Amino acid sequence: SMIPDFMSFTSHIDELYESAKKQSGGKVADYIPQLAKFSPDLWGVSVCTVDGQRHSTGDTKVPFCLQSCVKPLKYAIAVNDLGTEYVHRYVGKEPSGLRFNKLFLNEDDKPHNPMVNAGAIVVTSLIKQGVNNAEKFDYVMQFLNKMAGNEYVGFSNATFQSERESGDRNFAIGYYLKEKKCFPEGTDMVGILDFYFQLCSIEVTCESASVMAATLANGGFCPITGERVLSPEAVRNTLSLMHSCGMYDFSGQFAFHVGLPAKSGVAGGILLVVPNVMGMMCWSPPLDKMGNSVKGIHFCHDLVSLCNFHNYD
Amino acid sequence: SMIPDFMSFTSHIDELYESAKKQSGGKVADYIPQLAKFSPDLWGVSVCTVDGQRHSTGDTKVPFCLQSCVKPLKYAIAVNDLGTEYVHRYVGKEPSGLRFNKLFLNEDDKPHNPMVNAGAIVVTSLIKQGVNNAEKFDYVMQFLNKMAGNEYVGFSNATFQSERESGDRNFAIGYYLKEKKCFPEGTDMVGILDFYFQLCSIEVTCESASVMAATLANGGFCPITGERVLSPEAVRNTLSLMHSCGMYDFSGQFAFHVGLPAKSGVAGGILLVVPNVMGMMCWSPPLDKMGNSVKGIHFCHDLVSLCNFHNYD
Amino acid sequence: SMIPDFMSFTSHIDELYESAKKQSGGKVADYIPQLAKFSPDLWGVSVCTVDGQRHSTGDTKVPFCLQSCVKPLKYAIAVNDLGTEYVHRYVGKEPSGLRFNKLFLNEDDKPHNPMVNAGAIVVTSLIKQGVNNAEKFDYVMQFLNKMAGNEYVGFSNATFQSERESGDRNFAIGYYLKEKKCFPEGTDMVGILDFYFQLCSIEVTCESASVMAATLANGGFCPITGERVLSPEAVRNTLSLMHSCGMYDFSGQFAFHVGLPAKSGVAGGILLVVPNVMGMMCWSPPLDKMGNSVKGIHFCHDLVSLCNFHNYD
Amino acid sequence: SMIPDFMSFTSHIDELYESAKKQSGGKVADYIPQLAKFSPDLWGVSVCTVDGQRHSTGDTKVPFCLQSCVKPLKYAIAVNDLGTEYVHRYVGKEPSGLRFNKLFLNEDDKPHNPMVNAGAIVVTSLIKQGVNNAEKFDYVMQFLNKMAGNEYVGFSNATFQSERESGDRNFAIGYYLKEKKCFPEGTDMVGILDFYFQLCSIEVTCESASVMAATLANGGFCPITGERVLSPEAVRNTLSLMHSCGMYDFSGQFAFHVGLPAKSGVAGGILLVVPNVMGMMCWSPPLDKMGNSVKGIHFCHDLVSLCNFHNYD
Repeated sequence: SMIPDFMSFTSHIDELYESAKKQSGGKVADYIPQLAKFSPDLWGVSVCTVDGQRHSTGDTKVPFCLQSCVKPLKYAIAVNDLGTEYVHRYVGKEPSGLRFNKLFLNEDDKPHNPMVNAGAIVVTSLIKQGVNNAEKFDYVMQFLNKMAGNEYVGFSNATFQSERESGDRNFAIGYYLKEKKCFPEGTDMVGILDFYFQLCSIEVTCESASVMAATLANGGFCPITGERVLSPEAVRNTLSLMHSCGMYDFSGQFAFHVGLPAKSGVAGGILLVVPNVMGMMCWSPPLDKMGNSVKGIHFCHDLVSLCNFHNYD
Repeated sequence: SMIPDFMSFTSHIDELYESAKKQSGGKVADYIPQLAKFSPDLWGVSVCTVDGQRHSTGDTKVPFCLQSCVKPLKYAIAVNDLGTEYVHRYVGKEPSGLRFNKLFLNEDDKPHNPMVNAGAIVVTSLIKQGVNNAEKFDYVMQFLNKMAGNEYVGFSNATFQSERESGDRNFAIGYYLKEKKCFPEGTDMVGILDFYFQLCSIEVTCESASVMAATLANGGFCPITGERVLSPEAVRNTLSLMHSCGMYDFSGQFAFHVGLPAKSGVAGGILLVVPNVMGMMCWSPPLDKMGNSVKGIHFCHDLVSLCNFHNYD
Repeated sequence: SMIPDFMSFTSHIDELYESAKKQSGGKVADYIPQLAKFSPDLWGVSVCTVDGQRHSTGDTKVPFCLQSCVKPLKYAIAVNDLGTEYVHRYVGKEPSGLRFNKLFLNEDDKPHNPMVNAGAIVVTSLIKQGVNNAEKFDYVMQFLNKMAGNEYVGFSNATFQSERESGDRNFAIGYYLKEKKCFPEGTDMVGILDFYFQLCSIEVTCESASVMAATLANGGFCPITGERVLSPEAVRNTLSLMHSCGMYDFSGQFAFHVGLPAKSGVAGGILLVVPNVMGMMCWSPPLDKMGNSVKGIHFCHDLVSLCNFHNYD
Repeated sequence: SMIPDFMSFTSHIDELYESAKKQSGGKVADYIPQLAKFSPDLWGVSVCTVDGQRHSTGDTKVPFCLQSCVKPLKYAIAVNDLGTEYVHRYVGKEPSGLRFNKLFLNEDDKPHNPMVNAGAIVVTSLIKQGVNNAEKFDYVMQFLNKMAGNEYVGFSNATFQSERESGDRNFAIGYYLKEKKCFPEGTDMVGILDFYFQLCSIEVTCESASVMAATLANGGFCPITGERVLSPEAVRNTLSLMHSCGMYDFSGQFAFHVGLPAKSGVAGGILLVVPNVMGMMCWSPPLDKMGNSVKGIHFCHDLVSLCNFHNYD
């Protein structure tokens, strides 16, 4: 209970929101039309406490693609169904670059961690093995529905189509992983890439995503349904890797000044988690050099300076 | 209050201690005689809660050198006296290797972080500038006394003499930093290295060190004196960097499975901090390939599995 | 005229051949059946002087695939038809690893040199642009025929089929180059990879290949037909890059002790050139850790110690 | 005899000299006053054939420090007295960066090659072991006198004093090599650095240096005295490593377009060798980004385009 009075806190969220609104820097991702379309002025913040209390300000009901934000979510699912040991048999846990700047794999021929494309691609191949992509996709959709307490969870076919058609780097990664036997026996690599592109194209709203974050903040229990969605083990692992590998190269600076588990996405979203307190989703298309939403980064630094949510405060 | 009953908890510390005692692997550091001397069977664990409650088991009153364990301590001192902004003008905050495996500096010509020699060396040059080494040394000694609530804090002249005489790598680092203008204007580099070697040679006991850790766990207040020793800012920064850069290359695996701020030393010590709960010091000379005490690493993994102290539990 | 008496020299080639024959180390490449099939005892050496004088010893009429040996040949063709400036607009000239160990591209997003797969793949895309692969292939075949003075130049469909079906790393490279716009406008990357696999599957004999080498040693004139096949510019460039990037990581040790332009291949072949004197082809399936024929490497070191052919002798 | 008529050739050297004279780019090295002093307009070229025929144009009698130009010379001396095998027990032969950009040592803890500071420093420690620096210095001076056929060979005490006083990077290298046991048993590292600084401070003129180059071009025989100065083995090794590691990072581009053994120096000198034809020394203080004399680089590219001296022409 670091939030004795929700109303007053809500009032502070609005002030912070308003302050970050003045930050107009950054560039909206434009490698595909579906991302370039977005207005640089879209800005929204949704909060969902461990209690189930809600608060939204700004453009919180405009759908956008999770993109990389889906990474910790599918990682959580894999750990939930397969266990920590099995999953990390295929992907690493190291947050460092190590001496592996832009390398698809580490010295042991394993993706560095679940938060980079190579890792997410490997994780994607571990979920619900043995069924067609249609079934795998439905499986994860149901899962995301539970995390969001049945709130908005859609799909962008146009993003999926464009992401796949222009994802040369991901295909390069897919073939290299095949070279090094990084997938489980009998994996259809190209088929896995399709599933990966689809997952990146799943849509949410600031409001529904915040519930997803709140579930991770509530030990794996959806705050608005009470249902156990993810195992404690899955949640703890996800938060650890989000804390260390979730904000691209800004992770170091982010962990030092913000000290919270988070995962950004090229659509401008930032899934934020305040363990045992609340889940949050900040969204604003304009990204900085590192690929993180400018307004989002600003907002997070401000949230911690004001409410002292840093893990080591 | 995650420790409702101190006595019962104490009983669990003994069981864990006993279990790690069976782990006889590792090699006692032997690059200098002062470290080689130590018996591989020395093993002790001291606990000091935020309350001021104490508990020790094993060889908790045998002096040993902090060595790298002193790094977060002098970093805390620098931040306390100079502030976050000034200090990081000279040293980085990145926990990753990045693509800088064994490099003395990063692309901006700054040590990666305060937890590696190059960084500690730079930090050492920022403390109490303008006075002779004798005065700087006394200054830090008084400081460590306050952190330990006036408990055991000694000095090993033999270690200092040997460390300096055989520290070629540190001298190489010292000259490279001089090359790149990494020190404050007018710094006597060789004189700074002496101070650095001296600090690494400061002695403590598991019992006194645990109080130091408890001070960091108590927001900067010594649990057994009530005195404010370090600013909140200094404590938070220290814990962040300990969490990410304190266990050498094992940091990644350590953060994932243990999730606690810690700093190891070549003497076999591991300064452990459980934020808002307790401070700890585990000591056992035999080190693993990574340079961390074998019994210590084992003990830490066990402590978290049993008492659920992981930051994301 | 460093070979006043061809007969006596021929006698020395036989002694060297015989001496290398005792070197039974190495492993026959076995990533595909077409390479694993080969007997580790196959060993042949063919010489073709700038005069047109010939000499063969051992298994000099057994067909084998050029594999990487074709790299300097297609590079020569590209330079011959397009010129030095145009070609190096797409591929580098640096022989070093630089700090790019196993990276597909350098900092300027260009393959390091024509002698590594990424470079050969790019070079392949520059030759005879605008026609179907059938026409490109015939074009290069005619070219290789001229270099060999119409001697044996075949094709292994089985090798081509296997190389393509198991070439995941090359496909990874193909997609990454597409990512970075490394190909000429309108290139069909997958179609280029097919052409690349085909070229690697071209067959020769020690005898025909030696004529090809002799052509490079004769300023671009086929020693046994007198026809100008390659421009002087093309020949000089090819020899420079062969000297520095032709023997995989052994290039450094090879340039120092042998000092001759050469290109090895996974089939066990080593295209050797002694500028203004002769061309040679050594073949022996067993490769060393670096991927070079064991008997071949031995033979080359011996040839230089005996006849003083080192470029700086 | 690629120079049938020396007079006409001499006439071409003047035209090339004149053409490079128009190249006013570059920056005169200024890390120490002794180098900053030099006028950016100083420009001279001296030629000394294997015959003993001479030709100079420009500022060919103005003393300047060999600096890095002395590297292949002391390497030659070491090989001459100790043999190839012994010397490379301490230093590598690899020309590549490998993945060792700015690293003092390679994976085997050996300097990459004799042409970089770490290597030159190691080589310096192998020459005339067991005598004081005064004796070592005299020993090398006599040696350089023989290479220059007793022509100008001086010493800059001011450069030596400044180089040593500001050579922090070299001291960093010196301590790191000591860390890794890179020197022969019982080496006085600091004493070796003094000797190294002294050697870099040896002075020559374009005219005397060209004779030194001619000696290397004449298989180790001083063209103007007939005396055997260096063993054939020493000369061949020196030329190989000059060809691949003598022009700093420009080596790759230099080997491709110029194809001649060369070694540059921060004073603006470029020791050039045309095997079996002539030795040359180009000097012009203004250096390019890579650290090579601008006029010198231009002149070399021109010399090869006109007279076809490229090793593979």
